[PDB]
Amino acid sequence: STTITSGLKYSLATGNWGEQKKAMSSRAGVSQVLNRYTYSSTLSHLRRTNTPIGRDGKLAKPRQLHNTHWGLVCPAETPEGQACGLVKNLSLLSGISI
Amino acid sequence: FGEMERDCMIAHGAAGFLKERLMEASDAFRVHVCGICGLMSVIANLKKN
DNA sequence: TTTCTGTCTCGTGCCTGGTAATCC
RNA sequence: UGCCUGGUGUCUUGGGUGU
DNA sequence: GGATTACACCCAAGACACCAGGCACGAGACAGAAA
Ligand SMILES: [Zn+2]
Repeated sequence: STTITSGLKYSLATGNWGEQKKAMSSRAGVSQVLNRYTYSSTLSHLRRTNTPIGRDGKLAKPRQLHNTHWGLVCPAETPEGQACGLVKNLSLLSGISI
Repeated sequence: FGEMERDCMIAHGAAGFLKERLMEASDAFRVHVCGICGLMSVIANLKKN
């Protein structure tokens, strides 16, 4: 019973989405500490999306705001610096199909 | 005191300030070198001279 | 049953090795 | 006469701040 | 194939030789045995 328990707990605790002994080459940052500075910050954090294109081999096109983003992601809210444009926030009426 | 600050200090021409920043205000050390081999292999015992 | 005790199991201990672009 | 103390991991990762 | 892709600063959080199996020292209990 320790296998599944430890695997799930490790992946959720550290954010590395994979086996513990394969930490390298695994997608990191999937799980993050909830931001509780203020209510709006928590609400924003719970509705955040990430594009795992990384920093190596960057290009401007993935970071741009496309025409098809209308109504599905926020045109104004994006971080500064490295993750600009790659991190998106759902619009206020958006949903994800189940 | 990164590399760009070092370049700014070079541009000002202040060699003494740069030497003091990188030695006295940081990791300064004393070693003994052989006058022949030129390596830091001298076994120096200061108290026994 | 009283008394001296055996000797082999066993608690405590431990050694030590297995197991992403671009550019030249 | 009962007599005073300086000594602080490392490696990853994430989120941020100023240009 | 190789090498390199701005500067500085803050904070928080999770992991870092474990282990198992064979070898030794000491002890003790419950059963032997004479009386
Ligand atoms: Zn010499």
